[PDB]
Amino acid sequence: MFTGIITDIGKVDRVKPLNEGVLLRIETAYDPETIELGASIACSGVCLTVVALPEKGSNARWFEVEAWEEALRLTTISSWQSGRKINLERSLKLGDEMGGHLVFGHVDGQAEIVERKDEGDAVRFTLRAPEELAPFIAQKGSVALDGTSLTVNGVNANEFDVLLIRHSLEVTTWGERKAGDKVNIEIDQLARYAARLAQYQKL
Amino acid sequence: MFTGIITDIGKVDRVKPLNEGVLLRIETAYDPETIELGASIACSGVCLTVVALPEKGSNARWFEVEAWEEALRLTTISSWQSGRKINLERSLKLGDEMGGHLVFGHVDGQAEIVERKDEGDAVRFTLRAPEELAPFIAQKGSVALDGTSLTVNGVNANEFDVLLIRHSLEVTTWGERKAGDKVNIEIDQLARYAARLAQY
Amino acid sequence: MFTGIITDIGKVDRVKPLNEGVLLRIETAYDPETIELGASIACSGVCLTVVALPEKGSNARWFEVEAWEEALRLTTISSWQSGRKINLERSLKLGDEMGGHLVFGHVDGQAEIVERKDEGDAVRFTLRAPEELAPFIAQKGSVALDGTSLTVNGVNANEFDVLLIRHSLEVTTWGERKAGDKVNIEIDQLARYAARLAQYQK
Ligand SMILES: Cc1cc2nc3c(=O)[nH]c(=O)nc-3n(C[C@H](O)[C@H](O)[C@H](O)CO)c2cc1C
Repeated sequence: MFTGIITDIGKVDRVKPLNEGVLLRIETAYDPETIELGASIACSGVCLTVVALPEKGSNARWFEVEAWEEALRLTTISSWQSGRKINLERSLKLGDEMGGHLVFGHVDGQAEIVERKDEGDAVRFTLRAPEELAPFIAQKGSVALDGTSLTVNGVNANEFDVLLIRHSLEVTTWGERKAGDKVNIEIDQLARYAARLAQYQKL
Repeated sequence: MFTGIITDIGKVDRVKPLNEGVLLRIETAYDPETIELGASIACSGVCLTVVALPEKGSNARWFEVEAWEEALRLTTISSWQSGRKINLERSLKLGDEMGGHLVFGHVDGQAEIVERKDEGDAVRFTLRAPEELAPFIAQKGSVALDGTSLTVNGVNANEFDVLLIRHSLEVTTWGERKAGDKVNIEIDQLARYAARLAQY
Repeated sequence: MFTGIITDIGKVDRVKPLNEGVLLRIETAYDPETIELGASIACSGVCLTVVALPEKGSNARWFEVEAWEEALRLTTISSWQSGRKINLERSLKLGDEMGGHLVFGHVDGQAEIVERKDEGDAVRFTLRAPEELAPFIAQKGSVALDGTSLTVNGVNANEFDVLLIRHSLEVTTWGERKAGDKVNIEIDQLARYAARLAQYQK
């Protein structure tokens, strides 16, 4: 489980294609001693498993994950090249504060940024979700974009607004995010329980 | 996310103006040592991000958050001045229970208290919410008013009642809350997903 | 509490009737020196208290738990016989990593397996859920079945699908599980929250 609070910005060192997927090495600020093989780290909102870590005793700070078929088709990862900075988040450990909402790291699809507007030291992004995701995005509800849990500030059909506070613009990749950029989108899982109940009551 | 149960009354120390925003220093009973930079704290129902804490070796207990367009546009933070007592609540920890009402800190706007009647050891508050929020106010449904999970009692269009017990009046800012005041309103997160799903 | 990642398959050594409950002795691969008295162990999704251990200097490697009327009514324990293999998990201490989802070990009812279709090294399980639980079993949501953390891949009426990977079948009792079997179900926090708010409509 995650919460959508980014704790580090990582850089992609290597991109190596494999069967069904790709292999990624990500330079990080995390201490690799605190990471075990087969742990989950959300990379730009995508739950990925650690497969390789630095030789123990080493000081180098990176980890390796594999992306697969479902990941490459749905997510932004297929466009990821060396030098790309991404949002990172470690899994919630028992007792950790759940700052945003319940983010699972399972990306539904991709949303395009159509407008970027400055709001002083804050920035307001406007995005188009794919039609199939629109019903699950509500005003003053939650969403997970690039692994960042955000408040939906206004919605018109499949288009919606988010405001990115100054702190987040500093500690996340959203500072370099510009109009025309495609981000990973994870709708609030709490919405699927609203759909389920309604669909169950229609039978 | 939060449970909507207030665990301290903070006090606004300073309001320093920013570029389309304001910096807030909030005096609290919380131990700063237990607050991580970037943490979320529900300040009177508004979920804000901690950006600064006191220096090491300082014997003060405060935190700093920044409020921007949406927070100022919609919440009571627009009127916040030094000396103002506010409700505080920490984020919910993984392993704790989500008993009855989840508060996410996404406030829709301001409700206005229009009447304050005493009822024994308790006080009944009659409130009036913005037009758009009337359909969400369903009798006996939960709502977050100044970050306090309260059951909506009697309801007349956009008018509704909440009942606050003696203990609630002592540990929250509701005890000092008088007729005419503005409170933050957060509608149930699950209810808003339902109505959005309904408009299809 | 627990995560739904099963660390051992245990075998029920013997079933002893108590005055209003049952005493169970469970054989385990867990190191006897690590199991304290009064500890919590999730037995096929049911959080039970360790009540008895072997004597001082004993070689035996078992522990004992006691199940009560609440568990015997709700859980699969009432049918557990000697030699039954059950899923085991140790309790999480504060600060522990969590590779599944939050599991309290408090089951809500029993789910009935209705299908077992192979998908190569993965196996798809279709299950029938109680009426009270069915409206709060959502697609892509989390669930605990026999104490194992699983994701609901498809939901239709009172029947839902979960997928089990080759490793999960090798290390949990799902490798022996088949059509007709009753399993222990605990819905996750969000499902419980939605359920808490639906039952509140009275
Ligand atoms: C985890 C989280 C942190 C937030 N932090 C801030 C913040 O630091 N400043 C701010 O103006 N708004 C913030 N918001 C949005 C704010 O709560 C919202 O605009 C108001 O509650 C009005 O709905 C945050 C929202 C979430 C979900």
